[PDB]
Amino acid sequence: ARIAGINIPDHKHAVIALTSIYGVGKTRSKAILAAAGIAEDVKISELSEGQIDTLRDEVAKFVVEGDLRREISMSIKRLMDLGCYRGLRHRRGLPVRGQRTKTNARTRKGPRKPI
Amino acid sequence: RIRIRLKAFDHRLIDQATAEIVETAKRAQVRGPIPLPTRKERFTVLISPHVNKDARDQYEIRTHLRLVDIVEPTEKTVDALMRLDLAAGVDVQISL
Amino acid sequence: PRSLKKGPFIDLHLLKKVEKAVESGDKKPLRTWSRRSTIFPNMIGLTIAVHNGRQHVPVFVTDEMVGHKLGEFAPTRTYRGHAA
Amino acid sequence: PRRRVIGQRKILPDPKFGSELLAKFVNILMVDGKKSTAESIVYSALETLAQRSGKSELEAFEVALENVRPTVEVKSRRVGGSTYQVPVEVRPVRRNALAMRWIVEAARKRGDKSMALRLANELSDAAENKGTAVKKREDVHRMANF
Amino acid sequence: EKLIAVNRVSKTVKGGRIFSFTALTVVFGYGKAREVPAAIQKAMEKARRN
Amino acid sequence: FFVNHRWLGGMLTNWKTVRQSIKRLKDLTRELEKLENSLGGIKDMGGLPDALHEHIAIKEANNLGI
Amino acid sequence: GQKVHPNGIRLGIVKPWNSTWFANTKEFADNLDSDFKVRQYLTKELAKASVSRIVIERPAKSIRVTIHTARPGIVIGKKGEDVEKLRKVVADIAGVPAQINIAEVRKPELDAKLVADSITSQLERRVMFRRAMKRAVQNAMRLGAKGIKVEVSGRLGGAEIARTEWYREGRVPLHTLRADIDYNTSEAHTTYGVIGVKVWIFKGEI
Amino acid sequence: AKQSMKAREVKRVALADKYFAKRAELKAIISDVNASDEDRWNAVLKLQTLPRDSSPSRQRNRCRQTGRPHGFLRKFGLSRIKVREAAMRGEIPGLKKASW
Amino acid sequence: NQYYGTGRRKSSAARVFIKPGNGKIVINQRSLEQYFGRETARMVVRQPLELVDMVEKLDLYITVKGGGISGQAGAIRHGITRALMEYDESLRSELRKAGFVTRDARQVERKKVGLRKARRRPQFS
RNA sequence: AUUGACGGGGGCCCGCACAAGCGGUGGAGCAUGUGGUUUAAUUCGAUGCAACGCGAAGAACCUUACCUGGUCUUGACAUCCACGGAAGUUUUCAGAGAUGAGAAUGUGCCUUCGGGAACCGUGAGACAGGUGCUGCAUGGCUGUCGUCAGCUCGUGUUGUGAAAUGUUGGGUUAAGUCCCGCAACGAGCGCAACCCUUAUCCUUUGUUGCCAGCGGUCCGGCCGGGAACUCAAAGGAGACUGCCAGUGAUAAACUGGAGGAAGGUGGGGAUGACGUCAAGUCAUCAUGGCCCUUACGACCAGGGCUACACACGUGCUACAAUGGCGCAUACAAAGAGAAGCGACCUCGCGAGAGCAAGCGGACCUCAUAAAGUGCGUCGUAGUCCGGAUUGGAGUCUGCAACUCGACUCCAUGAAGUCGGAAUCGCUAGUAAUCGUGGAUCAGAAUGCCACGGUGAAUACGUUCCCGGGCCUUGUACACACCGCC
Ligand SMILES: CN(C)[C@@H]1C(O)=C(C(N)=O)C(=O)[C@@]2(O)C(O)=C3C(=O)c4c(O)cccc4[C@@](C)(O)[C@H]3C[C@@H]12
Ligand SMILES: [K+]
Ligand SMILES: [K+]
Ligand SMILES: [K+]
Ligand SMILES: [K+]
Ligand SMILES: [K+]
Ligand SMILES: [K+]
Ligand SMILES: [K+]
Ligand SMILES: [K+]
Ligand SMILES: [K+]
Ligand SMILES: [K+]
Ligand SMILES: [K+]
Ligand SMILES: [K+]
Ligand SMILES: [Mg+2]
Ligand SMILES: [Mg+2]
Ligand SMILES: [Mg+2]
Ligand SMILES: [Mg+2]
Ligand SMILES: [Mg+2]
Ligand SMILES: [Mg+2]
Ligand SMILES: [Mg+2]
Ligand SMILES: [Mg+2]
Ligand SMILES: [Mg+2]
Ligand SMILES: [Mg+2]
Ligand SMILES: [Mg+2]
Ligand SMILES: [Mg+2]
Ligand SMILES: [Mg+2]
Ligand SMILES: [Mg+2]
Ligand SMILES: [Mg+2]
Ligand SMILES: [Mg+2]
Ligand SMILES: [Mg+2]
Ligand SMILES: [Mg+2]
Ligand SMILES: [Mg+2]
Ligand SMILES: [Mg+2]
Ligand SMILES: [Mg+2]
Ligand SMILES: [Mg+2]
Ligand SMILES: [Mg+2]
Ligand SMILES: [Mg+2]
Ligand SMILES: [Mg+2]
Ligand SMILES: [Mg+2]
Ligand SMILES: [Mg+2]
Ligand SMILES: [Mg+2]
Ligand SMILES: [Mg+2]
Ligand SMILES: [Mg+2]
Ligand SMILES: [Mg+2]
Repeated sequence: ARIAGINIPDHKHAVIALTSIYGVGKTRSKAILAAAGIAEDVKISELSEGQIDTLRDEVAKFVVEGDLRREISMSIKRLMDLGCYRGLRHRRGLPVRGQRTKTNARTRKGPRKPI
Repeated sequence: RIRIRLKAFDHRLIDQATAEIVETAKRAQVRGPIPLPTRKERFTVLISPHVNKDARDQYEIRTHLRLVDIVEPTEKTVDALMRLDLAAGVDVQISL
Repeated sequence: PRSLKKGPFIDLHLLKKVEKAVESGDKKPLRTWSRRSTIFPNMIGLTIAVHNGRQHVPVFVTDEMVGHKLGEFAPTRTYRGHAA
Repeated sequence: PRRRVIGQRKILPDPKFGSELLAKFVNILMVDGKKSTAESIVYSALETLAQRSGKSELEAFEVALENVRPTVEVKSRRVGGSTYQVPVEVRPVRRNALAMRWIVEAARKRGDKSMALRLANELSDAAENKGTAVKKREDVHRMANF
Repeated sequence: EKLIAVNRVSKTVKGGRIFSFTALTVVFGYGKAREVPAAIQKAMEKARRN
Repeated sequence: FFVNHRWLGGMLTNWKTVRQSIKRLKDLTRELEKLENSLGGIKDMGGLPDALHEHIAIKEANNLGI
Repeated sequence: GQKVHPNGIRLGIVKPWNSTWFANTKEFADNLDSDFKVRQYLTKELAKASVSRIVIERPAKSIRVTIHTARPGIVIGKKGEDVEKLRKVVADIAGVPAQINIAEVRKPELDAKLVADSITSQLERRVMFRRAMKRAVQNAMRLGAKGIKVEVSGRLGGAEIARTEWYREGRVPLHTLRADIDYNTSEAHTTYGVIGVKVWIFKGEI
Repeated sequence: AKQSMKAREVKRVALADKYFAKRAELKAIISDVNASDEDRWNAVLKLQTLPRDSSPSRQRNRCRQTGRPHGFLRKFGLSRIKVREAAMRGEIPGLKKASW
Repeated sequence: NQYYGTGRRKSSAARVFIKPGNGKIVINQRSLEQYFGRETARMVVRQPLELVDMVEKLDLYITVKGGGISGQAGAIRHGITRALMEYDESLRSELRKAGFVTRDARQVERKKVGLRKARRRPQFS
């Protein structure tokens, strides 16, 4: 129910419910449940309080939630402080991985800004 | 046992070439000629020097292919088949 | 990025300049066109003036720059906004 | 067309029941050449329309079509510049065609979870004069004014 | 034989203008052709009979 | 010699061309009947003949003096 | 509109190839380039000898070149003097033992390349374009062409505005694939620039 | 293409042939699983010092008649334009207009 | 004996051997139900025997290669129809009337230059 | 008055032109081209239809034409002349490299021991060089109206003549297609046919392809065999409105029927008349003229062609349940391969790696077809939909992936809930949807070219919109209604 300081959904299958945690996708979710010894298709509601304890211990093996957000923030801050090309792309709010900016780039630029 | 593979760009040419071989060798029982699959190699080119991307020519080279197998071959056969002279534009390939 | 099995790439001309600069003592900027060279630990504390197509940009090398290419610190395009 | 020499293509009867009417219906439901998918929807829908009627699957299909089939519709004609909306009689093939199209279009924008259920519910509603398909027939009749 | 004048005449077509030549010859003959040489020949031919 | 169906405009004033249809009939079933119902009575005439609704035929005859 | 090349469209129907050798991809490009250099050399050397066509064959590790010529005597030369020079250069270009054979073009007035070359030679000597064209047509029809078309394009008579002129006599049915259409081209390099000549000669069906 | 551009290609083909065995030798060491890290590193630094034009990837296929750097076909060694010209004159054996 | 027929449809070709029996059908060493999942495919295969009323009077040994599920079903139908006509030539008129004797010659139309498909043109602005 | 063109003049026709339909574009994210702006440079060209995933069938370096800086001057690429050197090859230093300077080793081949040339300098100066300009000086090649049914000529005849007739007319056709009439009679270029491919059959040959009946089995065409069948590919046969009925002018032809695998051009392709737009291309090439020549030529490194307030075009992927995910399991075609395709096995979560067969191929390899079907699960949520973006870690190609590669793994999980006015494609194995291959290519496709699988809806009609054909009529139009005034 409460894992990694967030409320996981009780109605969903365990494999899907754990992906509510920031830093846990499908692969890690399946690995957590393999390690904890819990079947993927069991609802969180159906698990015992001992089984939720085992999941907390398995989730504690990964950097998730606030620790992970801190790591990602610091990695971008490092680049922006380095003054490397990627750093400058982060500062300007443009694509960082070589994409065209003549068109598109709307995910990074946001909505069009009328001239 | 002598496998003779013939290739040519012209089917009239290759059929003549195989007919020369089988005649020479049937004077040895041969097998064939076996008409193996023709390779059609195709090319599409733009025909304008500039632009006009939808203006193209499509060209083909057909490689015709025959196989003849010579069995219980004699000293005369290996000789008669080499004092033989096939037309140019027919590629010949022996395997023993 | 370059396969780990092949190691990091550095141009030999730059490697030899850096080695001589390090052993000589604290230098004037090392002028280079080798934007593609990896920054190694022995470059820390050197200024490397890296070509950007038209001028050699001074890059004072720090520990955080190690593993990056020199060209990352010398932008090649000039942009200051449209409608200025 | 201008030369107007258009004959019709041999529709195979549907495999289960042996109706060309129902084969046409499967074709109208079908998307992207996926006939096998469309057939399973139609037969699933018909099975439900049987157990909620107490009749043959095709009898209940007929009842639904009866209430959706238009008899008259409008056709635009350019006379004087201002284009009139002119009622004409619908011939019996087009009556079946429009009815099936309307039932499928009605069922596609229904809110039930599967298409088979959406379609069964549309045919049930059609067979007692309720849903959007019969409203389309009624709307067409209202327009059908020359 | 006596050619008198050569006129260039024109008819308009979809494409543009088809220019052609007329030749007046007594020996009378009035020739028409695409070329001057052909027109004069046709004229001279007609001037014999006429 | 006789022309007993349609007189072809130019039979004798354009004799040189109608002669080529004479040669054509002579060499050679429908192209036959179309020529034997027309040029079948001038096939051995060989040239401008001696003497002959038919305003056309009379007009051609006057041009040549036939 | 643009028209298909009359020779190209009839290859294998009623027209033979000018190169008849087999090669796999390995040697194909190299053989085309050697053939190109052989034809380039022979066209240069035998410009005065009325060469219509150069057929190349490659039997085994060898080249056999047939030169179709209206003036065979001077190609061959003086008990085979000039032909022996050519062979040695052809063997050098090709890099294999060469054999030069000589085929006589009888009726050069019915050979599209020689007619086109004849016209372009006259245009370079400042002969009036219409007279060259008409003579070509008349000559071909005299010696029994079932038809001929000649086209000349460029700054005709040194005119500032370039134009195309053409003459035809007889039949030239270009859409008929079994029609024996001999087609070829030539360029006259004049003092006012290039004049292109095209000649089509029809010699009957099949 | 300009005469200089055709000359650049001749130089590239020549250098590639000259250094082919040496380049393969150095790249074999750099690719060797079981080579010394000294040996690989030396080989990496050595491969750099050879002329850049000794790398085969520097060669651009050009039409053998015109030098055109686009529209090349490897079968013929010619650009699309010169392929067509030769094809229609019957100079490319076997090649004809295709329909199916 | 065996009575034989070749059937073809799209890129499928079927070899069909028929003998007096009682309704065995084998296609590529598998039962009709195993080989074809779809009812339309199974219907298509059985159509000729249902028409002539010999569903449980004949054993069919079939092989088929090329094309897809519908191609192959159609190829088999054509093959069975031909084998039946070799068995009993009086059946032609009935099989002809049903439309089974015709080799359906509809094939995939080639892609063409300047088109996305055989007929689909690029969008015009 | 004549020939055109044009008319919101008339008559008759045609084409996915409209209508009837089915799926799109226009909204979103991304790919890609263009404009614009920016820049040292963002190289040049393509511009309504007929430019804008176009030249480019593939810009990291190279390519490359552009920019910055470093350099060369008979020269990177030729010939001629003279002199001195065999050429090569190993290597060191300086330099970003171009290049400069050294070391070291070769000394042949032809050779009337007269020699010369294979190849290197270096020094002249005739020249070389130019992707410099003019596509409105050109050739060649191409687009376009349009695969539309037209466009013409000879001779005759008519008219003072420009011109007309033929070519119009009555029918009929996909068609100036054919018949009939007719001052025309004929002919040419177009139409059609001849060519390729696809649908049926026969003959021949039978491996590397085939397995019906045998015999045998390791149950695998696996083996002996067989030559039947599939198939391969050479040669034939077959469709002609030929047969029958009705209609029609005793015509052409049309409507329907038989037989037939196929029926009325069976389906698809190739094939583009005279001409039009001074249409496109001097940057494929060639070429008149002009222009530059210690530079507008040539070599090098690095940068740029990938920029980004923005606008437009073409695409891809979606928005889900006719679906997503998991497991299981069917059925293709076409093609490529030696500086190549690369199995098996082992290692790696994976991209891949190591080892290493086979195959210049009906044999080997690429090589899993996917949609489908069965079973299970999700339960209408911005979700178990979507997969943008970004962090971290890798792989491979390649001297080298910073600018600027593709791919993999973990994590992230945006917009988007079917798109306003408007607008596009398609008439059947089509559309729609699903995979597969190839060229270019070291590497780099959502593009292009090609291949099969599944497989629709609808067409009453020709009033309307767009393009076009034929006849006729008015015109003050001829730069031809985008006209004249
Ligand atoms: C820009 N645009 C595409 C123009 C156009 O629409 C044309 C057309 N026929 O439609 C051209 O002829 C047009 O494309 C074109 O080609 C033009 C020209 O050729 C020239 C030349 O060569 C020299 C001087 C003037 C012209 C010009 C004014 O006529 C050019 C106009 C061009
Ligand atoms: K998560
Ligand atoms: K970019
Ligand atoms: K031009
Ligand atoms: K006339
Ligand atoms: K020029
Ligand atoms: K795209
Ligand atoms: K779009
Ligand atoms: K999701
Ligand atoms: K890169
Ligand atoms: K849309
Ligand atoms: K590649
Ligand atoms: K009019
Ligand atoms: Mg990119
Ligand atoms: Mg990375
Ligand atoms: Mg040049
Ligand atoms: Mg390359
Ligand atoms: Mg398809
Ligand atoms: Mg396109
Ligand atoms: Mg519509
Ligand atoms: Mg959009
Ligand atoms: Mg230019
Ligand atoms: Mg541009
Ligand atoms: Mg231009
Ligand atoms: Mg314009
Ligand atoms: Mg570059
Ligand atoms: Mg150095
Ligand atoms: Mg022009
Ligand atoms: Mg006309
Ligand atoms: Mg005609
Ligand atoms: Mg008439
Ligand atoms: Mg019939
Ligand atoms: Mg035709
Ligand atoms: Mg212009
Ligand atoms: Mg460079
Ligand atoms: Mg670009
Ligand atoms: Mg998902
Ligand atoms: Mg490939
Ligand atoms: Mg192959
Ligand atoms: Mg993931
Ligand atoms: Mg939202
Ligand atoms: Mg159509
Ligand atoms: Mg696809
Ligand atoms: Mg007409």
